[PDB]
Formats: sequence, structure tokens, C-alpha cells
Amino acid sequence: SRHQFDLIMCLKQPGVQTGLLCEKCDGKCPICDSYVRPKRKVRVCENCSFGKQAKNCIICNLNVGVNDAFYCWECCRLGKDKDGCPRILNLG
Amino acid sequence: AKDDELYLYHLTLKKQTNFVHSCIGHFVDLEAGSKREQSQLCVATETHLELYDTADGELKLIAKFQNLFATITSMKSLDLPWPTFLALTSDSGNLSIVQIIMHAGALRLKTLVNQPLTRTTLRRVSPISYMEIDPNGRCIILSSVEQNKLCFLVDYAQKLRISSPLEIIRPHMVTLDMAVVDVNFNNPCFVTLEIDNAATQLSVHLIFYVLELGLNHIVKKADYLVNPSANFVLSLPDLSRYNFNPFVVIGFENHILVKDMNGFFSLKVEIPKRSITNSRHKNVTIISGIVQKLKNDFFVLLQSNHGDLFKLTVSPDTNDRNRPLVQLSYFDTIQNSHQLHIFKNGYLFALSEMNNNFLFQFEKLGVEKNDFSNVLTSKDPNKSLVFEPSIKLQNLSILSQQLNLNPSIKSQIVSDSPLSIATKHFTNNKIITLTNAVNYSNLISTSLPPNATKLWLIPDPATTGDNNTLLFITFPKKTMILQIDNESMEELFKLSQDTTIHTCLMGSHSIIQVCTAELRHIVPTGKSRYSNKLTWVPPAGIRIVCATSSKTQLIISLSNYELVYFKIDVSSDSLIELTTHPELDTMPSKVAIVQDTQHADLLAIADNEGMIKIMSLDFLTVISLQLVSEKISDMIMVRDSSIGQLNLHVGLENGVYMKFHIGDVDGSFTDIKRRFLGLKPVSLSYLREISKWMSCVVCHSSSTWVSYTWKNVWTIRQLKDQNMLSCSKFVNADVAINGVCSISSSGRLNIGRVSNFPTLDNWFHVHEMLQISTFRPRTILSFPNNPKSILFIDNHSGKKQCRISLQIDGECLKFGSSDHLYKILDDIDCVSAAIIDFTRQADHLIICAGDKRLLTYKILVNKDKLSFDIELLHQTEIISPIHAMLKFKNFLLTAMGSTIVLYGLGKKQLLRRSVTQTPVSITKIVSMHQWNYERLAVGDIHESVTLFIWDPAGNVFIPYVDDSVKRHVTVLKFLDEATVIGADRYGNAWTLRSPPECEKIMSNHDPSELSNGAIKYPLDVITLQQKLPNTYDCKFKFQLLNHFFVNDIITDFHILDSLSNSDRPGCIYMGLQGTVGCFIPLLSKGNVFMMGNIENIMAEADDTFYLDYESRKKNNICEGSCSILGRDHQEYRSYYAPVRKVIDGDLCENFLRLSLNEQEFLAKNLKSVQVEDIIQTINEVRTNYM
Amino acid sequence: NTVYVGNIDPRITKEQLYELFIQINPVLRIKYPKDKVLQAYQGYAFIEFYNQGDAQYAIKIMNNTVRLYDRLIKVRQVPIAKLFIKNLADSIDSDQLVKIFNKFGKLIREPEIFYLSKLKCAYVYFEDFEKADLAIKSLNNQLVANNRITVDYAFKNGKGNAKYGDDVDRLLN
Amino acid sequence: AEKQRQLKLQKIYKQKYIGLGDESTTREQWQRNVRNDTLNTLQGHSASLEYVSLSRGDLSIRDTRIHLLKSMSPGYKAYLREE
Amino acid sequence: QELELEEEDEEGNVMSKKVYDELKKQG
RNA sequence: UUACUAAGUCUCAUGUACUACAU
RNA sequence: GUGUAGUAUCUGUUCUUUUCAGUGUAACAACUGAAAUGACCUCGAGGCUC
Repeated sequence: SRHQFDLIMCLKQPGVQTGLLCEKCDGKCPICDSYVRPKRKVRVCENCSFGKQAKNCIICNLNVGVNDAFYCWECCRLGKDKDGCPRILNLG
Repeated sequence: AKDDELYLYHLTLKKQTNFVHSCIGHFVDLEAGSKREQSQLCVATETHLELYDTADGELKLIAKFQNLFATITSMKSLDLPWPTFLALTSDSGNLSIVQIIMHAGALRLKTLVNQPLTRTTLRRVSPISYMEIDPNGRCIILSSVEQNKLCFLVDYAQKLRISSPLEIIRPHMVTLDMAVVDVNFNNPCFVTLEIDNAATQLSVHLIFYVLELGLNHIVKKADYLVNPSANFVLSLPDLSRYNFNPFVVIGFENHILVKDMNGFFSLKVEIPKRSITNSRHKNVTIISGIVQKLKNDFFVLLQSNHGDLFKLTVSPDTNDRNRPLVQLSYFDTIQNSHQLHIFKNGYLFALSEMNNNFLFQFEKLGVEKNDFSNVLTSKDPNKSLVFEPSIKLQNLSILSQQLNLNPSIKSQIVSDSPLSIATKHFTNNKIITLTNAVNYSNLISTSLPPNATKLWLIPDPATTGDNNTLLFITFPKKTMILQIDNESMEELFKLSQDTTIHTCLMGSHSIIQVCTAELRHIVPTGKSRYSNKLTWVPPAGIRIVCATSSKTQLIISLSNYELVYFKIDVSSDSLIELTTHPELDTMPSKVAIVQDTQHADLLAIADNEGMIKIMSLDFLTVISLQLVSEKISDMIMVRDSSIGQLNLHVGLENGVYMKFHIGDVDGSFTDIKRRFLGLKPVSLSYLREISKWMSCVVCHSSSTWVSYTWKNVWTIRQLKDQNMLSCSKFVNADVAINGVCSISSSGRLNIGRVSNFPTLDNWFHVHEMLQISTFRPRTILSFPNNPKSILFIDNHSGKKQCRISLQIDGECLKFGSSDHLYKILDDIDCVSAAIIDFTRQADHLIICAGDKRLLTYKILVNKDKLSFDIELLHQTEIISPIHAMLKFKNFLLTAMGSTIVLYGLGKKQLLRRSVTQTPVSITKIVSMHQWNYERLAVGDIHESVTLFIWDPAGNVFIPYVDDSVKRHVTVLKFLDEATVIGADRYGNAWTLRSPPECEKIMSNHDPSELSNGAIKYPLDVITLQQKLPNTYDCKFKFQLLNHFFVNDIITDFHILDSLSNSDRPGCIYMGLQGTVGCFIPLLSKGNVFMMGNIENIMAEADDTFYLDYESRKKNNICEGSCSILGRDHQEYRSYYAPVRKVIDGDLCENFLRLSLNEQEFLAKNLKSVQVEDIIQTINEVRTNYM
Repeated sequence: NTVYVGNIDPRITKEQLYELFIQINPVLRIKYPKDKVLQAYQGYAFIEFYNQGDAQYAIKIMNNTVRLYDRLIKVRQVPIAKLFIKNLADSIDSDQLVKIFNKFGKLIREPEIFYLSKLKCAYVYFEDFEKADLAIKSLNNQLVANNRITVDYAFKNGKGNAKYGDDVDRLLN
Repeated sequence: AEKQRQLKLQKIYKQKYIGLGDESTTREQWQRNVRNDTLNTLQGHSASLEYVSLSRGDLSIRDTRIHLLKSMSPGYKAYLREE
Repeated sequence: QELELEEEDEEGNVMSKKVYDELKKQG
């Protein structure tokens, strides 16, 4: 993540699925963790969804998220939107 | 201090014509309640997109879709087990599957799912540029030129569903020519040619892939190494009758192969060759293969680089065994075509990457497989067949052609006022003048006696239900009357001794003629006779100022005091007058009323003071006032049929034209729409056309302006004819639609037909068996002294050869007394050419041969023997190729590779007058341009523009400014002294400006002191010289002024002081891939403030729709909905370098097509004016600025 | 190009110098030092003009002209053969050395008499490596004033190398 | 830890986007990336592809495209030499 | 650490500036 | 008229802030 | 107004095996290995010295 360093990402070709984030993490752009003017919903590779792990918050990787994560307009222009599958594999 | 900050308004007038992609699906069902037919095609060029249908055997524009603002790098239709909607891949990596839908009253393109892939740019890793879809539509596959390949498994449901991508990644294998093999539902299988990126030797190896629906991944199957010479792959559908084992056709250069999946069968069949094999002869190749199967007969069509179209069928070879054979033959060929399709109908659509897309229906279908003579077999793989091409065109029959200029190399701007663009045709080699003016035919004109004024046309009441129609002319002293019938135009009571202010038909079979001194009420009697039932005269006598009328209704205004109101009695023919005084309180200028209906409310009255009033027809009342400029020259009131809006078209003296929305009930004057056209008091007239029926008003001035209103839009326009004195709609039994009778300003009657109208989509008309010219055009030239005389220079593909074809005025010229209209130059090839006049009375032509020789010529115009006579003068050897040259004062200003030579005129050969050695940075000079002989801007291949100044008595050009960054400049011009236009090889359109620190120095100093002598530079400049000698060597730098990205490659810029008399001088450019667009400097500020706000709206508008659609889902449409593609505007248009001051109007134009709900949804983000005034400002640019 | 200026009051500042000399010619640069031991101005500056024409002009017109803080302003414009000779006689005067070596070559400077070990030695500066070779050839190991003197190149290790003839030839040129 | 992550992201970005100069990259390795991307864009834009087609004067445009594709591999020079 | 001044015989298109000035002093 | 550059490492002391942790 | 552990930053101070070779460095630095003893000459420098 932008702040916590040891957090590792996925970075695969995103699928049709949309990543979920919990109400606790709601509002953060999964890359920069910004609250401003979100744009496009996150898309994750199928390898990050499958079973129960699909329900996890793509940000904090623990809680079960209801909400969809959106990229901000700064990351959508920086292109990090399309970089790959954001997810946090290690808890940190 | 005034901020320079040039604000340019980009418009695409004509949209990119080189069609790179096509798809065969059936998208929309239109005009038919229930119909399903596979015959239709959608074709895409990068940004621009079009949808054509045939169904008639003749191709048809359906709708030109909104600009996508991206680079479409592949497009393929998909058919799933339904309306067939096309899968579209572009930059941003997004796989965007779009369905063409009918929304509101037009066809709009809706997006279903866009899947993010790679990043936003044109990349090698980007899984685009190679795309194909399973012929059964089960899965779509994208790949990359190098790195990786992704294949989605497409599924349909109540909502479309794209399965997760299936990845295969081969690091060093560069992919080329994706070709997918059809299947029986067994398993999807695609085929590629992988060339290794990192290797010691060149190795091109085909590879097969079978995607396994069971295991859900792509599987490498057979890797077959073939010679490095490989070109392409095509898919052989089955071979089910002969002996899952797919077979592919690998086009090599000089021969063809076909290969098995299991490698059992590899068949080599040598591709035949032409008889002539003119000059340079490549091993050739086949560019495009295609497959077709019917009635157990499947043949494929593969075309060579020469355009030779071939077929293959498979034979079992019953003697040996049942095994495939491969049989080539010969067809009608064609010009080189990028891609080929075939309808379920026998129509074969040939999409040419060269110039024009054209459709066929094949009948002969080609030679039978039985003939051993002309057909080659797989029996003996080593063999050769020579064949002479056939221009007789037996096999294929052209049905429809699509006029397009894909490779527009150069152009000149002819007839500056009607923006006419003179440019060659690449293949056909015909002169193409594409014009902004309305296309106007002229037929059977007749010379009228001199000194004519106005014109009218009224149906002849004498013959009811007959073609006879009375045409009325006017002279100041006399009035002429004429009779009209089909092919019969004849001449004939009434009043011939006085001018006719007005004349019109009343009710049925009655006429009234209003003249200055008195009126006439005329009725038909018999055939050639007419009788006045009543005549009107002022009580004490007066000169009538003006007259207007309706169908059953009439108004005349005398000198000053009162106005006169007439009606006709129903059930009979009579005239009545009211007893009342409409004093009007002033002298009435001119009167206007709707003549379209029998009863027209709200008379429009004008005053000599320059004000306009409305008259309610309770009864009369003045509800509105207009104080406008100069006295009204003429005015007309017209209510259109479609929307029912009543528009008051008010022409003014000095050439200002105006238009007004008129409320029916209130009669208020709102929605002022003005214009300035020519210098002359304008005239107006009313006509009715189609293109749904339609009505326009012709405007007579120094130019001729048809003002017509399309749906929710209107554009005033110049007409192709120079001038028209008076104009009125005409009809003849000889087929007449849009037909018109008019008169030129010379006082000569003429008949004409208007054809094409400059809509938002077209904005032009293009004035131009199989036809291919061996000569491919090179450049285009025009004489400085003659305002427009355009000389063309072409080349030969073959032994080096040239031709020169000069045209002035209507059509070309003869050469001497010879029949030929062109000149042939043997052994002369032209790398670059320019015409020069060394003396004012002599005209020379300049060729630069690839032999590195400078050739001088002399042009002659025979003048009433008129012909062009070219004469070879001198011969001069040149060190460089001379990529760029131009006219300096009295001299030729040419650029060597390194250095700039200025040649004078010597005899027996031309001399070097001066030479200027370039700064070390400049390797070559692509193009260069001058400012008033004092200054130059010199371009490079690698580096950017550098400006020079000519110093007399120093006999040298001194560079005074560098450029900031490296830019590859194809074409370059001057707007001004201090600023420069330039384009890029890569598509950037930029404009640079010298800094004021430099402008002060050069304005305050003489050039002679720059090279040597005392010029005092601020401390910073010198410190930049010793600190950074490489960049600041030229001691100044261009601050970026305007930057823009047009995905085309700009061939020609031209700076026009006015576009169709418009005040703001524009710069118009033609691109190579073909396009013409403009940059309009915006006066004031709030122009660019409102434009900037509208562009900002439309930029994220797709995101605004997505956030609204998101919120409504929170309380209870993808992200790229409104843009249809993932590319942001600022991102796409920024691209190479960020747009600086240029606001892109091509975006704001898309706001016009959106539905009222969407538009009003977007404009709420502004505290500023309403959607209606938005559309006003948007449509203001094409009207007023050009 | 560059001119030295001196006898400047530390109260004279940079803008004051600039405004002063722009009256004379255009000033390309001004280096006006600022002491890191007194935190002020050390009272002399350097003004680099755009050429030695304006430089020399300002030297002529400016020198002994402007009076700043009652103090006058001053303006001023801003490799040879060496032979060591040992065992000289005490009766050998430097001028006598000059006379002895003039016949062989022109002297760029005067000889330098010094005592080693008691041992009278001298350095003789010739304008030419070849004339130095002449004084060496004739005067090496010779008896003057009834004393044997040794003439060779002085150390820098000693002069007379191969690059030394090459570059000394050029400095002669 | 942070730099150590930058190493892994160096491996991933290098894998996706192919050539990315890390610290020490040979001029042969990097210039190859230059040539590959330049040719990539010349053939990638139908625009510049149409342009190079005419300026080169080839009989067909796909000859220029597949030429650039072939020109991406180093051995293609010797391949032309062997024709 | 090539200019051509066009002599009168029309062979001086190879002739240098300074050379043709010398033939001005000679003429 | 002086044409503009000095501290570093170690050692053993002084100057001053700070971070977890406990009453 | 305290104690436990620990950190950073000044400043003072001072120059570590004379050399060679390797690593290392942008060059340094730093690190890694070994070790001359004796005689003579001129003004710490120097030796086709033995």
C-alpha cells in the first residue's frame, strides 16, 4: 500500500469481477488510500475471488466487505487503475 | 499586460477516411418492423466510425456515429446463439463490446462491457492490434504484438457476461497475424506466427493454440518452424470430406504453404506471377486472405501485393488417396485491399487500404478446377505460371465505390472564400476539389438582356394541372414575363412599363402584381390571355415602398403614412380593403409575412431607422422592437414545417445577415443569430428542398449564402457558383429535385441544381470497370502571381517517370496543340518540386531528381489558344536530395541535407548566391517556411524547428531561436512573425512562439549585429550559454504556446485570413490518412471560458453518469457509457504532450447529439447559461467562425 | 573584458555599483565579494563587461573620476629555460654572469646566486632551449676566474626533457 | 523492506512491460527496447504505418507493417543480406 | 581549426564571387 | 588588489532534542 | 520535580603498519593479504645503485 510498506499486491490482469471493501475501509482508493472523487470500480483477477476470500476487503484483507472499491481520479490518470489486480495478500 | 496565450479551437471538418477495420454483423433493425438479415457492415478508422448497409446491392450510409476519441486498434463483430453487436478494442486496453442501438430519433452506439487491460497508450504489451472472435461467438481473443495473449470466454444472459481473461505469456515471442480457426463447438483454436525477439538468427515459427473449455486455459499444441520469409495465416474451415485436425494457409512471399495441425500434410504451391514484372519486382506476398464455403464448395481468396486476387479449392486426388490438394487460379484481381468480407448475399466487400472501399457481386466465380492450363496444383510443388493481368474485368463486377482519400499527400487551398481544397486522387489519379460550398449544378442557361434586378416564379393559372409555370423577371424600367414548360421555354398585357415590387398567386387561379405606382389584379382567361379585374392606386398618388403577401392574404406599404391590408374573398375571386389607418408612426422600410399558409399571423415590419416591429394579426399591435445596426436591406419571414418554429430572417445593408426565433403567441424577438457575409446589401429569397422535405433561404451578395436549418441545427453557407443575382425554386418534367431557376450577377438567366449540403457529418462535397492509374501523385503547386492556378506533379511506379498536369479555372488545360491534357517527363523523377518566378513576367518550374540533379522548366499559358507549354531550361547537380525548397525574394531558397543554399538565376544553369551552414544539431530539413522574406523556420527529421533571419550584406541566415524539445516536423508554417505552426510525424499539432525577451531584441536591433557585433543579452542568457551550450546554443527557446494531438499525420497547413468572409482568421490542415480540420483563435475570453467549461463537462460526463448510476444503486450502465470507450478526453488528446491552450471543439460537438434529458443533466453542473444557450455557443463556431 | 575596481567603501552596494557603471558601458556581470569573516563588503569589486573595448573604455574614463563616500574609486585592468650552475668563483658578480651568458642567449630574468653545502651556485634563465644548449655545450666543465664551473639544467626531475623542447619551442613561437 | 518490495515490483513491471532499465543495462539490451518500441508505434498507428508505406514506396502497406515486425528481431538484417 | 557569381559568357556559373570581382577590376 | 569555498573519519568530553517503557 | 532501556544531533579532540597486490570506489574512501636487512652519494626529495 501507499503507507504500509510490507503490504504486497497482486498485479494480474483484472477480470470482470469487482473487489469488495468493508464499511471500515469505505472510501479509500485501494492504491493511494484517497477519499476524493472516485472514478472506476476496482476489478480483480478470478484468482483473487473464488470462495470465501472473495468477500474479504481487498484493502484490509480481513473483514468482509459490502461496498465496491473505486479508483480515484488521480490514480485513473496515473494509470495505476489499469496496472493490475490490487489486493493485499500478506496481512502486514 | 495582455496575455498572448493563443486559444485555438480544433474542429474536424472531414473525418479520417482510411478504413482500418470492418465487421459483418447485423446491428440495427431500421425501417422494418420485423426483419433479420446478416447483410450489413460497420467500418472503423481509429477515432472515426461508420455503419453501412447494402440490402439493395448498393452501399448506403446508415449513420455516422459520434467521435470516440481513441485509437481503435481492432474491431471484430461477434455472433452469439440475437442482435449481432461488435466487439471493439482500442487504446486504454479496454475490451469494449458495443451494440448499435436506436435511441431517440437517431442511432447511437451503446457500450455493454469494457474490460480494463494493460494501460492507456499504444503499446507492445498492450493486448490489442491483434484480435479475433470465435466464428461461433463463444469466446473473444486479444493478443499483443509481443508479450502476451488474453482470451475471454463470452457468455450471454439477461445481462451480457464476460468471463475472466485466460492468459498466456511468452516473453520473447513477437506475435504477428492472429488468425482463428472455426470449430464445430469442439474447442476454440487460434493460430499465430511467432517471431523470436531475442535470437542470434531470424526465426519465424507458426504456433497453434487450442483453448480448452474443459480445463479453461489456452494450450500450446503444435510449434512448427517455417522459413523467416513467412507472412500470414488463414483458416481452412473443415476438410471434413477429405483427410479435430485443423489446416492453415501460410502465405509466404513467393509461394504458399498449407500446414496440418499434426504436421501430416504440408503442401507447397508456388504463387503465379505477372508477365510484365515492371522494374523493381519484389518476391511479393499475399496481404489478405479470406474464406468462403457454399454447397460443399469452399474457396478462399488471397490477394498479392500487386492486387492479384486468387482462390484456393481442395481436391481429394482420388487417384492416390483421399488427401487435400491446393489449387491456385486467377481472378479480376483489384487494387490492394486491407480486408475482404462476403455477405450471405453474393456481394464481396473489398476494403482497400489504398484509397476506396468498393463492393462486388461475383458471377463467373472464376475458372473451373478441371483446367490444368491456368490452374496450379499441389502435385508438383516446384512450378511457375506466368499470367498477363486482365483489365477486361470478367469475374468481378463493381457495384458501389466509396470515394475516400486515404493517402492525401499534398493539397493547395483554392478559392479561399468557399474553402475549396484541391488535392489529387492517389490511385485513380484524378483531380479532387472537395469544397465547403454547396454543390450546385448548372444546366441549360440562357442569356437575358442586361440590367436585371429580381426574379419570381408563380404557377401558371391559365393551364390548371399542367407543367406550365410563369417566370417573372424585373428591370428597373421594364418588366419581362416568360412561360415555362418541359423543354419548352417561351416568351410572351400586365405592366411592362414599370418595375414590379412584388407579385404572387392568390387562392386558386388568380394573380396579383404589385408595382411602384399602381397594383394589378390579374386572373387567367383562356390560354395566353389574362384580365385585370381591379387595379389599385394611391388616392393622391404615391410610390409604393414595399409589398409582401400570403397565400390568400396581402400587404402593401406605400411611401409613408399608412399600410394597406388585403384579403381574397372565399368561394370566389375578389379583393377587399379594410377601413383603418396602420400609421406605423414612421416610414415603413420593408414588409414580411409567411406565404406558406393562407393565413399568417404576426406581420414583420421594418423601419428605415434600423428597427423592426411585429404586428399582431386584438388585430394589429406592436409587441416587440429591434434596434439593429444599419438600415434593413431586405427581410423574409418563414415558418418551418418540422418543428413549426417561425423564424424571421432579417438581411441588413453592408452584408450583415441575421435570423430570429419568433414566438407564435407572444411574437417576442429572441434567439438572435447573426453573421457577416461579403460587403454588399444582401438579398433574400425562399426555396424548398429535401437534402425529408426541407426549406432554406438564399442570400444574394458578393457571395451567395444558402441558410438552411437541419434538425435542431442550421448552417449558413456559400454556394459553388461565384454569384447569383436572384434565386427561386424551379421544377421541370426533366427530373428536377432541389432544382432552381436563378440569374447570375452578369444578368444572365440560368438553371441549376443544388445537391450536397454541408452537414455536421460531411461539411463537404467531393468533386472528382476498375480504374487504376500507374502514375501515383507526388506534390501539388500553385503560382504566386496567378491567385489560383494549380499545377500537379505525379510519378511512375516502375522506371523513373513523371507527369505534370496544370489546371486553372474550371478544367485543366491542353498541352500545346496536342490532345493530351498532361505532360510526360521521361527519366525524371521528383523527390521534391516547387515553382518559382525569377522575373515578374517569367514563370519557371523546379524539379529535384533522385539522381540528385536540379531541373529547371518554364511554364507557358497560351491564352485563348490556352494551353500549358513546359520547356526544359538548365541542368544543375545537387549534393543533397533537397527535401524542402520554397520562394525567397527573386531567388530559390532550398535546403540541403545539412545546409541551406539560396540559388539565384544564372544562364546555362542556376548559381549558388549564398550558402548558410546549419547548427550542428540539424541532420536534415523536412520542411521550412518563410515570413515576408525576412525570417525563416527550418524543420528537421530528428530535431525541431529553428528560426533564421536573412541578413543582407551579411548574405547569411542567422539562427536566433532554438526549440524546446525534440519534435519530428513534417510540415510547418507561420501564423505571424513571432509564431510558428508545426505538425509531427507522430500526429502532434503544435504552435510555438518566440519569447518577448527575443522579440524586444530583434525589434530593437539589426540582424547584422547578431552573428558578429555588439548585442547586449541579459546575464541569464550567457550563463545558459556557458552552462548549457548544447541546448541554449541558439541563445533563445520557444515557450510552448499551443499543443494538440490529432491522430492523423498533417500534410498541409494553410493560414487563411478569412474562412468564407469570417472575421477570425483560421488555419486549416489536411492530414495524410486524410482529414481537414481547423484551429480558430478565440477572441475575448469568456468565449474560451464557456468553451472550456463545456469541454470540461463533456470530458468526465461518462463518469458523472456512472456516479449518478452508482448513487441510484445505493438507494436501490458501465463507466465508459457516455464515451463508449475508456479513454478520457484530456488523456487521449494529451497523449504525447499535454494540450496547452487548445480547447477541443470536436468534443463539445458531441454534446449536440445527446438527448435533452442527458444534456440538461450535464449542464446543471454550471451556474451559467441553460442548455439552449450552450447549443447556441457550440453551433456558433461553424456558422460565424467559417 | 573584466575590470578590477578598488578603494570602495563597504557601504557601496551592488545595485549602486551597477547603476554607477551602466552609465559608462553595459555591464555583463558583477562579482562584488561579501566577507564571511566580517559579514559585509571587503571594499573591492570586479565588473565584467561585454568586451575589452568597453572594458578599456571604462578603464580610461572611469579611473580617478567618481568620488564615492569621499574616497576615490580605482580601476585597474586584470615557462623559460633554467640552468643550474655549480662551483662558481667568489669573484663572479651577477652582472658578470649576465655578460657571460648574453653571448650565448638572451636572459629573460637575472641570475640567482645561492650557496649550497660554501658552494656557490646560480640559476640562469634563458629565453631559448637551444641557446641554453649553447651555453651548456661551451660552458660545461669550464674554468672561469680560475675555478671549474658546471653548467646543466636546473631541477623542476631536471629540465630539458623531450616534451620540454617541444613546449618551450612553442612558448618561443 | 520498502526497497525490497521495490525489487519485487521491479520483477513484475519488468515482466509485464518487458524492458525496464533497472540499474546496469547493456546498451545492446536497452537499444533493443528502443528499436522495438519505435517500430512498435510506427506499425501500431495506422497513421504512421500509412506514412512509412508511401515514403518507402512499397507495393503494399502490409509489406511495411510485417517489415517492421520482422525488423524487430536482430537477425533480420542478415536475413535481408541473404536475399 | 562555394558561391557562384555568373560571369558574362554564361560559363561563370562556376565562377567564385571574389574571382568575378577581380574580373570587375580587370574589366 | 585577497579574484570568492571550507568541515570530514577516530577518540574521549561537553551542548541539545528525542523515542519506547514505569510510577 | 522522577526511573528504566534506547535514539538522534552539535561541538571539542585526533590521526591510526612507511610500502606493495587484490577487492572496492565515478576516483577516492574503505576492506582483504604479505613485509627488509645492509651499505653509499647530493640538496624530507632523488638512485637504468649494489
